[PDB]
Amino acid sequence: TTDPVRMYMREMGTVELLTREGEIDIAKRIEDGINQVQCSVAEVPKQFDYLVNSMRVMMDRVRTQERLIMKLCVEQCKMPKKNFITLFTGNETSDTWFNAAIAMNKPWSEKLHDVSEEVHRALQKLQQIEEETGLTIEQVKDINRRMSIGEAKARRAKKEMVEANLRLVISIAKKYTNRGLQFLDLIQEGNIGLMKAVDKFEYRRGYKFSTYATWWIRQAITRSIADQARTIRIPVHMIETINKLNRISRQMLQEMGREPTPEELAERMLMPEDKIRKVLKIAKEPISMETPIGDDEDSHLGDFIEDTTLELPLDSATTESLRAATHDVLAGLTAREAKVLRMRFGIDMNTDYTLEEVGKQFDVTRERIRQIEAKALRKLRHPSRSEVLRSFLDD
Amino acid sequence: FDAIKIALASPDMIRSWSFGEVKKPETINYRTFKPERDGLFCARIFGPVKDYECLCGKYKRLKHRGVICEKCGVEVTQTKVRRERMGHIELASPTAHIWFLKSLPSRIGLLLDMPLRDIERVLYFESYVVIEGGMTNLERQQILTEEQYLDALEEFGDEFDAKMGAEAIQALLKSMDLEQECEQLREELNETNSETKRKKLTKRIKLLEAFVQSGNKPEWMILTVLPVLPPDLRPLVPLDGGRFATSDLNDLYRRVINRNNRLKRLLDLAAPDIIVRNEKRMLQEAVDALLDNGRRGRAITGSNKRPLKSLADMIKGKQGRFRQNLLGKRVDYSGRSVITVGPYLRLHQCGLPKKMALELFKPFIYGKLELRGLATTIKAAKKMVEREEAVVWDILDEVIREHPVLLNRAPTLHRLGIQAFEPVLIEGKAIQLHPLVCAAYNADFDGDQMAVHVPLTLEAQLEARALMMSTNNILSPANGEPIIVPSQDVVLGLYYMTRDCVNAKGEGMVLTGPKEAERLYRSGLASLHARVKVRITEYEKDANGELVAKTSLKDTTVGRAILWMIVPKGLPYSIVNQALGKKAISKMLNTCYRILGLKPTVIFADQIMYTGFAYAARSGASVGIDDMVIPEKKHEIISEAEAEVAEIQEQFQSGLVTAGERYNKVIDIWAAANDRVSKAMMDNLQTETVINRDGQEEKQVSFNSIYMMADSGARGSAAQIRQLAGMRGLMAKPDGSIIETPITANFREGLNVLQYFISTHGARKGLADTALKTANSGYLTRRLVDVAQDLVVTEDDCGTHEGIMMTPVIEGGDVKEPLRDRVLGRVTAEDVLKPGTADILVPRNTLLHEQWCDLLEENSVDAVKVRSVVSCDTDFGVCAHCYGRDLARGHIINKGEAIGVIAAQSIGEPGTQLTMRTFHIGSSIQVKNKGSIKLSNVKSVVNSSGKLVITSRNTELKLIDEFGRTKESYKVPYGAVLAKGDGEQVAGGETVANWDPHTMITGGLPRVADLFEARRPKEPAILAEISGIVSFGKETKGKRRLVITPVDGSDPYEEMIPKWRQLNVFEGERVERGDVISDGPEAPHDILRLRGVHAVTRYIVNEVQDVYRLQGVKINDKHIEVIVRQMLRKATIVNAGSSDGEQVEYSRVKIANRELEANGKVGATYSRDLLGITKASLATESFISAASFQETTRVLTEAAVAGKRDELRGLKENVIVGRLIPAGTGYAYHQDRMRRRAA
Amino acid sequence: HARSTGSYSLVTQQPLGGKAQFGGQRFGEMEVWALEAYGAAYTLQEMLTVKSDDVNGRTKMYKNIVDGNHQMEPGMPESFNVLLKEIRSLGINIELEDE
DNA sequence: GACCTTCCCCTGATGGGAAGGTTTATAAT
DNA sequence: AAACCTTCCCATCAGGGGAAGGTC
Ligand SMILES: [Mg+2]
Ligand SMILES: [Zn+2]
Ligand SMILES: [Zn+2]
Repeated sequence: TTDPVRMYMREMGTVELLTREGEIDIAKRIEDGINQVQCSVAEVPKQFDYLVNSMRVMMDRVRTQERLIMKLCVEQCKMPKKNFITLFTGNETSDTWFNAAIAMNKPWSEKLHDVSEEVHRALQKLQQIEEETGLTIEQVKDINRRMSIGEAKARRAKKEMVEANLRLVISIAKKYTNRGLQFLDLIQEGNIGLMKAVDKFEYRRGYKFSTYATWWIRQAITRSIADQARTIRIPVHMIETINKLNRISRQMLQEMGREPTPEELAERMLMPEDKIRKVLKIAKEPISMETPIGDDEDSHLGDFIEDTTLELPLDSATTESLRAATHDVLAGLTAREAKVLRMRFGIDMNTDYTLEEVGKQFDVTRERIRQIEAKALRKLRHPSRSEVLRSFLDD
Repeated sequence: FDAIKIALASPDMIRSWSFGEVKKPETINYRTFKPERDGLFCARIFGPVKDYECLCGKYKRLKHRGVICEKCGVEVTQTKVRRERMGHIELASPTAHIWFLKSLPSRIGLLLDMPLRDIERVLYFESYVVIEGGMTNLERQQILTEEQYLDALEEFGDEFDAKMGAEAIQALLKSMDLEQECEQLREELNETNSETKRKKLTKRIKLLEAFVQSGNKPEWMILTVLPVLPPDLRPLVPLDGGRFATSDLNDLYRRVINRNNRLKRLLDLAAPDIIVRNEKRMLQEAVDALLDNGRRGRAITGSNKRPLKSLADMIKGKQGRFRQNLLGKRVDYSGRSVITVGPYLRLHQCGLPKKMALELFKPFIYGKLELRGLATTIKAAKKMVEREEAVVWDILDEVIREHPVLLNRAPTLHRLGIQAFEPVLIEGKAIQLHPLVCAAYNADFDGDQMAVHVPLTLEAQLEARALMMSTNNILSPANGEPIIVPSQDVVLGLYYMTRDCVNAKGEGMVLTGPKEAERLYRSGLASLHARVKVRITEYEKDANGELVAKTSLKDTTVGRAILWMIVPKGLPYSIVNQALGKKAISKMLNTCYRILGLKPTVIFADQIMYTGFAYAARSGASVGIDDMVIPEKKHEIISEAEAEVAEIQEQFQSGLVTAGERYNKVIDIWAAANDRVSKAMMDNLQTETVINRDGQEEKQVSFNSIYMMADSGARGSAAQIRQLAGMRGLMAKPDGSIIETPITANFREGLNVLQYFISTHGARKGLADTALKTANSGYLTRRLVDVAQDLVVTEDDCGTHEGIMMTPVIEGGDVKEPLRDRVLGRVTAEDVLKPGTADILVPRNTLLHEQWCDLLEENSVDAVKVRSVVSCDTDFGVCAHCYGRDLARGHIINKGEAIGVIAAQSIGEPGTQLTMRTFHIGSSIQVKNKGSIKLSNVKSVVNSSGKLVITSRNTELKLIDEFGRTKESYKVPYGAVLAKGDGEQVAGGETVANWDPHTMITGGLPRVADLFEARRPKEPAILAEISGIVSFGKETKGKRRLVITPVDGSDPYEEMIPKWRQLNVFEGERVERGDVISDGPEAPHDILRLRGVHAVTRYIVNEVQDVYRLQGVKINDKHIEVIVRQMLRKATIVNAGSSDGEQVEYSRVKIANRELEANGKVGATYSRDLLGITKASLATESFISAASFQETTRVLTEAAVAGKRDELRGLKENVIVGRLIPAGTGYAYHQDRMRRRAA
Repeated sequence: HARSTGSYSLVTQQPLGGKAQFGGQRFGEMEVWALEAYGAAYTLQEMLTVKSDDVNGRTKMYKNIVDGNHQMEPGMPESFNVLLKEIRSLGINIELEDE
């Protein structure tokens, strides 16, 4: 075989199933890791995660000063790494370890004096934490180390947990296969819900993990279908409404004999009737432009589609002729009227202007302009000046 | 622009095109239908849906264009920009490009000289791979599985990196140092022999150095960023009514986006491996299905078992882009309709319906109406032509006047499938076609349809008058014979006129002139067939080109005198004194053209038609049931043969004869009886009419209607008559090919059920063969045009005496085609001398028109060395001289005329008249014609009998007649019986050849396809490599051994042959190179290598001409020669010359080697390489041209890694971009334009 | 049936084959070869540039025709730009040089 | 002349609602 | 499929004001 679905179906066989002791003891390992974390918090998961991240932030703050002082005293001053670790281990609070390293009197010992100025203030940042967190710079590190160990325990146990029950995900996903969504998409969206179930399962309730994992995976597959199946995405609740309508119209088949009257579904369903026709008009799916056409020939639906945005040249020629005709006509009037018409309208100009807009730079404001236009249009209303343009209006 | 280039796409260059990143696989809203943010149709990434309008609607006009509204991030511009704006998707994990992996020459495969299978294994996340090992137990590249890698990390935590998946392949391509690796393979090719060391090395080095030349980087094989196609290229446009219509590209992109997003989510979500590896494989699958679907798994569209069409499928194939769109398009200003006869037309005009004329010439009519003040503006003229006002009709007459239109028959086999005519407005909806042109189109009035095209530009109107005009094309380009010739009723009327019968009214009387003959017939006094003799004045221009009229009285008929009035002035009236059927109405037309010229001949043919139609009309020329006269002897003949078979029946029932013996016996006797019956009815028909001469009986050629139709050539031939009035032979099955129970009945008596059922057997194979052949002939002619296009006449003269020796095809007893026909129209390679040596009949090189042909024909000459296209000193084209002359016009071929396309057409048009299968049926020599025995290349000796015997295998038997020409050619095997010898005088058939019996394709159209493809025969004959006595081998080990024995110097050559193959060569005899040690069918490669270019270019033409000679097809050898030239355009160097086993174009090897040989430097020796038409077409400088014709994916991939460049330098690539093709008028324009360029 | 100027296909600008009398006649590779056999460069170019593709050329030629001027300003066939976009939609980079 | 009540336009104030997200425990591979 | 809950966006309603109308 070649397809990757086979590379997955036969790969998951290497991980053995777990029941029933396996469930409980791997869950106990998970809880033991998280319980290692719980004691480390001493010195709903939503706030718990912020607490964890705050400890991590404190350790990052300390490590920043660590690496800064290290780059300053090793890269910028050439002191050996051992001479830094030996003198820095134990205090990590005061400046007592810097003056001693100066008194060492090795060649690098002089460059410490210059970085002493730059390290003193970095140390004040590091020391202040003690007055905030009520701990020494070493206890922070130790607590973080132990809690990271707890995380590692939880991680190994949870990966094993999901790997063991992977098969149930396929067992659930094979039921839904044909909904415009490929198979591996279904099994993966189900694995996501399987993980979400693992992280939110109490092994102490005594129930079998199968049920909870089943619920979560079923939800994670159905909702995922609603999300990613149709090319035009539809609100999640609308897919539920469509499925309900289809279920009712399916059940009423043997009742009405052939099919139900549309007004009935509004009765059987909770919704008034005027929305049902919209819900049915919405469900139309796109047709591939490669769909074969009549005579079962090579012609396809992507061929018979014209372009209607384009304007036929028969009309563009008329547009140009009207351009020229109005150009010759406006020149027949006066210069004042010509400018007024080419201003109120966008003729031969950047943009159209309003009444006060035109009156602004014409030295006589609104009403004057209103009197010119109505006059010029009157002067052009007359035949023997409107024939060539009158040929353009046909209704 | 002036060129096109193709290269790899770097990730940064990919982002360069993109104007935004696609994040969500959404298209439109589902209630507003607007383009969602970051969706495939996003107006922020690509552009607004509406022209000069913003999505939010805040910015609405041309007032402000360049601005990005802070509301929705849209810039108000032209909506058409959604056609040009690309996008990009940021792939979470690297993904390999399918083309660079699945293509036959896997790029990544032999780029790291890794195998394809192992790369595929690594990509599926089924194993690891090492990269940059340095000082490690393992190499820099290797494979290991899960357990192996498990305990491998503890060995060396650092300095040892082994990845898995696409990231691993990419990193292997990145840290790879191409120069370092390359700098080794060179030496690996030099020292070590054993071509296995030279199989892929000599190609891998090429790949490396070309990769470095292009400048692109190998890491780009793995796509970091995925480019997207503009939305208007894959529209979701609403299909009305209601339902939407999308592109499968959209579904593929949606899948890709979904999977990349899920991968990102899982990455942030911190999921274990198995899940993410499955997701990586899903993403790779989606990408590969989006690029080239079907190579792996053929993902399917929802709601269908139909696969969704991917990107690569929108380019390759007859359907798709290249063939279906760029090389051919639906065209405006065109129409279609049913054609019908109007004979009243001239040869240059055709009847065009007024309804079609109004629609086609609409813009011209609008403009003309607006010009003359008849319409205020364009809309008014539109409404006028819409209203069918009378005034417009005159206007139509004004605009159609002298405006040629192109008429096209649905199938276009050759260029004559399209010809221009002068429109003649007619009522009705039927198109009127000129009869004389029907032969060119191959179109009947049985319902065939034709299309029309209106030339727009002035240049096109001139090209439709000087080039494609109906009158400017009369004689075919494939052969000099005119394609415009009276077909059925014309020749029938003329044959009725020129016919003569004794005792006709007024026979023997005399008339003042032809006018009186007409006045005598039309008055009812004299008939039209009388043997009257009248006075006629014939014109002959002589002795200085000065016309001199000649007056005299001749032996003629009234009808021939009437027909003489149409003949132009310059003809001799000996052309009009005979039966005057079709076969020489043709020759009359040809002589009129090649004497008086084009202008007289056009009106001559028009008058021939005008008169023949009316005369055949007033002649009656009907057909009745009594016109088919069966022979009264037929009964007795049939009964005799029928009884004859009973003896054979008794013979087999006993065992005296076998089943096959008796079957052949019966079939032979029945065939002979059929001969007898047909002969009886023919003798009762041809001399049927007998009447009284001056009062006493005499028998003459008959006036029988059907027989007149047979004799004139207007319609059905003698084979039709034999079945019309006699037993219609015996039928043939699909195979078995002949049945013992013949058809006793003739069509007139009527068939009985059994015989009709037997006939349907042969009827089916006939009908079926035509239908499926239609499909394959197109393929053949298409390959032919593909291998020939860019070849154009580019030079005046090449200056080479090489040419080819033209000798008549004297096969067996007589000649199949004289030398005049194989030499006429071409140019001599060297001065032909009179048969008396050292003289001059023709100068060094000159075009041999009909006059030199006649001069040669008078003098005893069957030897003329003719310059040919195959051997020509021209580069990238052919010069007018060596090609020779040909056209509708009979002068030397012009310059810039694209001859390759017309040659492909000349070979493809007759391809539809061929057949799919042959199924042939059918010993001292007897010389026929009186002459002199002339032996050729024979060693002989005298023996006991005293006469002469042949000691050589090859021995030709020529005949030097009393004139000196050679009309006999016979081959005699080893040990013959020679009665005269070389240079003797034979009687009227003295037998000089005697020996013993023993001592001991399809073919057709498929055959033609095989010859042009240089396909190896089934059981090839092998050829000797050098002169010398042959030598045998060790023993039969597998096949056998054969040792070459050169005589003088280097004599190490050898070969191995199977003992199952019989041998023919002599053992202790000298045998030159290119000799048949083994009987069999020869291969083009072997002939070329062991005989030379001219020998093989003659073999190809002589063999491919036999299948066309079998069927009544005649084409000048010139087109086949140009095709053969295009085949052998490649060659391989031997000595590497001054600069770099390689294969290159012959012209380039010359431009590089001969110019340096002039420079006094070392010469480079090449070896002609013979390729088929499709294979020779596979190799072309232009990559666009190659990617258009075939194998788009592979060609484009290879040209991409090569970074190759295309300046288009040619025909197909020019039509692809819509430019003037470099030929004809395009040649005249390109010459001036290119002269000023690059200089 | 006959047609001077009708509608055009969306993705590739070519006159539609329908519907159905107003479809533009098909000019296949064989007809292009027929135009190539004769030396007819302007006929072929206007056949595959002004009459089918070249969204600008159609309008230009129509206006010129209605003005009594019979001259073509040929542009780039739209199908070729579509092909360039499609090829560029891969890891392939195809461009055009100076002018 | 003021006073009491009346008749129409901007800030936003919001109940309304569509689109979106998280749970669901028998066991269920 | 249901079940109760949060973010965002409507297109409309209580509230204010700037004056406006009508009269013992
Ligand atoms: Mg027909
Ligand atoms: Zn906006
Ligand atoms: Zn030449």
